[PDB]
Amino acid sequence: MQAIKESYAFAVLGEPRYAFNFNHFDYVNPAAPKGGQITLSALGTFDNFNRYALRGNPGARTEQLYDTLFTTSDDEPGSYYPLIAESARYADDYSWVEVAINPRARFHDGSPITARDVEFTFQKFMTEGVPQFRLVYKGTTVKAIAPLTVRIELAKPGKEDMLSLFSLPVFPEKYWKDHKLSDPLATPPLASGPYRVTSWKMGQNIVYSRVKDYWAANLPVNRGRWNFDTIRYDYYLDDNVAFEAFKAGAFDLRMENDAKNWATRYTGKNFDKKYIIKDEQKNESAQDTRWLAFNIQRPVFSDRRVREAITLAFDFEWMNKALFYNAWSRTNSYFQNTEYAARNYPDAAELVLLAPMKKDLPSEVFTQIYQPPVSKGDGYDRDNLLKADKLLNEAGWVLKGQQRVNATTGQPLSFELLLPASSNSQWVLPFQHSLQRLGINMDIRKVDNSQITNRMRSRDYDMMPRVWRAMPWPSSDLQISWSSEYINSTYNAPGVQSPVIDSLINQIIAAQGNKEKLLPLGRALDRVLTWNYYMLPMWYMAEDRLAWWDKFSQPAVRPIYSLGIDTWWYDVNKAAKLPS
Amino acid sequence: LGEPRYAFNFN
Repeated sequence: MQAIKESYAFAVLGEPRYAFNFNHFDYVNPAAPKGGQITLSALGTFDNFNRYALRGNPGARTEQLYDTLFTTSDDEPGSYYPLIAESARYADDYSWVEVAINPRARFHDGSPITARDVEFTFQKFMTEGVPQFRLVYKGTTVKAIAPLTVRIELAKPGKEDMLSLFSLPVFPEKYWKDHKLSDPLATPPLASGPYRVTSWKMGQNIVYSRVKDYWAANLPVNRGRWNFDTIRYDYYLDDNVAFEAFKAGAFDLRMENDAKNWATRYTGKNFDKKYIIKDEQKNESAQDTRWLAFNIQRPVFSDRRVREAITLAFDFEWMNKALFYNAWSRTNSYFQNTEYAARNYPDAAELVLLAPMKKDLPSEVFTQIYQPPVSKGDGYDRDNLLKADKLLNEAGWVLKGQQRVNATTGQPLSFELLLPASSNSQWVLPFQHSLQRLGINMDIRKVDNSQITNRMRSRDYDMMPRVWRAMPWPSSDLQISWSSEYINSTYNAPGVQSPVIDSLINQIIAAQGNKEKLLPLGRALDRVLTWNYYMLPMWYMAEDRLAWWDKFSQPAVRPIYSLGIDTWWYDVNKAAKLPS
Repeated sequence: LGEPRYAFNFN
């Protein structure tokens, strides 16, 4: 007989940490007091409240308006605990699940959350949501089989596809029947989570208020969290004006991403009087990485040799020494600072995966360890710039006077770097200068936060900066960013459609939830994405650099996978010592 | 964790 399990917790790999006697997370103070305000910054602008629309610039925190069936811990890579759901019954292969809904679950108007709301929400995403949703869940059904029981059926085993539906926002049918999911919202929707939007000024600020009768305030996943009565976001057009406003006391907390600020500008009266706390902690976890995307769909970047040559022109060791107080580490992996990074020679298991595709792979996948270019540190590395010239000439881009031109057509080699106006970009003129010394013209275009969002989504760029978010294991979400059928998802930055990538990702999906198969699959995929030079690696830091006005207290333990600001509380005794 | 399945990219 097929075996049916019942559980209150789930993990993508291995067992959940809080599987027995779960009262509260290890990284909270269960007795944290309620009250007070935290004021935060955001860069750019916003114009609507619907995170799920096909267009628009959504407001800060609008991805957290709704509770979900299960919620994740912040000290584990992928573990799920009860929120709207109480429990689930499931097939051994996770191809079906029956979820029991908490009878106390409520929306902000005091109306119940039911199995019918879950069924409605799935149909709303399938018919009006972003196009990738109906592709991923093709063949899946979600049905209310009793008032408080929802049954999910997949056409294939997909542990991770099931868990992903546990994170879907649960929408109220009584509100959303009257609004298309694809349209931006000028006013906040009817919602359910521990904070509600109570005031705003479009493009300028959003104010969230704590829901003081929140139905789920005493569930284990919520104990010690959501302590502030008010969370306010103020918008700034660039990071320099934001930093000066922080030091003047206009907002309470700053994550410092600029090396020169951290090294030289945490000075003055407010630091002398210890009104502002500075904190640096090592992070030993998966790391967000910075890259410059090449649009490989445009002729200028269609040849791997030209992408290799432009990468050789980027002098990281000079930038880190001259500009950035040797603060940064070079990006070198799509699984940075994990066991899945390809930092050794391929082993026998990786060669079984890669050998059949040898005709469609760079030879170095088999013979070398991927290493971004290293310079002497002076801006004029002779060996790297001579190699760039060699590759450009082979690709048919040759010097005529001082400019590089196509050997067949005479067209100059030129491209546009698209940048947010909001960013610190001290690296951009140095890179322009290096390219000019190779005869390559790079035009710089700085644009506002609405324009960068629209053009990033449509791939209307030659080159633009992208962040590759930390991925602690090779997830089935990789298909959205890299597989051919998901090219228009807004997550495929280079525009790649490769049968090699498609094959490795199909094998990762088939190995969902199996770590021993996923280790060589992740390393094999890392080698294909890095050796093709689809993006130009920039930098990362495995340290979190934070500063705050001294009005807060924190639990003794910080979570591994987030900063845990939602565990902080307002400390009336510390706050009393600050200027008013 | 599923987030790219249900919303467009936003920096």
